[PDB]
Amino acid sequence: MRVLLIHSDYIEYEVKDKALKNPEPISEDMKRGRMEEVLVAFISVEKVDEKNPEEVSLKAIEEISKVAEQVKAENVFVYPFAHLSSELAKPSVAMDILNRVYQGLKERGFNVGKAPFGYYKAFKISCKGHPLAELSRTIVPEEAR
Amino acid sequence: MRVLLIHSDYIEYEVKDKALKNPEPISEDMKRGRMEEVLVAFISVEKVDEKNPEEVSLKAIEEISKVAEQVKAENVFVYPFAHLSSELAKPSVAMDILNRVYQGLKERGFNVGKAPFGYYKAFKISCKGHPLAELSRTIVPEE
Ligand SMILES: C[C@@H](O)[C@H](N)C(=O)N[C@H]1[C@@H](O)[C@H](n2cnc3c(N)ncnc32)O[C@@H]1CO
Ligand SMILES: C[C@@H](O)[C@H](N)C(=O)N[C@H]1[C@@H](O)[C@H](n2cnc3c(N)ncnc32)O[C@@H]1CO
Repeated sequence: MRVLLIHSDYIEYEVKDKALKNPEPISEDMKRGRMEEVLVAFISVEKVDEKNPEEVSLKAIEEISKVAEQVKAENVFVYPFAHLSSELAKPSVAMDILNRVYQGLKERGFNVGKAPFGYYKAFKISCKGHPLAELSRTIVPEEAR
Repeated sequence: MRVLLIHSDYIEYEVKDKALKNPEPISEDMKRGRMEEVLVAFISVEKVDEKNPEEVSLKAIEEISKVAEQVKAENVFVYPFAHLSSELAKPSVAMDILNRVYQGLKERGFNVGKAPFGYYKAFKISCKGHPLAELSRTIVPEE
């Protein structure tokens, strides 16, 4: 799994078209979404992650949470961003892992938002540009490294 | 080298303060910048790139140019983005490679912009969200 964390003044997205044959079911009101003063977590679930979804998800939850604490971000946004990596996990597994991370961040106490899975999405972001406002994290099963 | 390509309506940046002891010298006008209808190339020069700056630079220019062609963009913006990777190349080397890529793209005939090297920078971007609007590239020179 590759994660790109961006501490932002806001994140806004717009669904444009389906990117998969069967994307995550959503309502019309979800075709556009937005969150303020947020740590945006762009995530690409990799093939290697398929070896242990739970382990990877738990590690992602920990790493994202640690950065949110550091920058004092009360809001976190899980953004499916497949093309952050070249070797992708199959969609069904990617969705599963992203759901687990969302659930975990929620359980940690953060106000969590997310963008629909399986779509081509336009987005607008404004990175605060502070010391820890741009960070990347590589998370893989312990057996895979 | 790790490259994140974002086809965008615009890219705007604001230099905060230096993030290294000796950043690229800049004039007041270079502290801010904007480009529209542009393929933004966020680049992190990796330690592995130090082995062959010329090779990695040439491949990067080729890959970026190919994507620009695919998305039909004429504007390209080189954005130093160290945090796309964990194993960073030495700054002197990073700056040289970013400049080589910047110039290589200009040589292809593109309208190219670049943000200053060595600073903490705030930025705003708006991704088109069409197919190929978001692509990444891992360029590693074996020789
Ligand atoms: C396309 C671009 O604008 C948009 N932002 C997009 O990336 N869409 C992805 C994710 O929503 C999801 N998806 C599929 N596989 C994965 C994966 N391995 N990891 C994360 N997401 C995935 O399905 C879409 C196509 O890959
Ligand atoms: C900080 C963040 O907001 C800003 N956007 C930033 O990344 N600033 C980087 C690059 O401009 C440059 N830099 C240093 N090493 C590298 C490298 N290996 N590759 C690319 N750039 C580098 O030096 C600055 C501090 O690392």
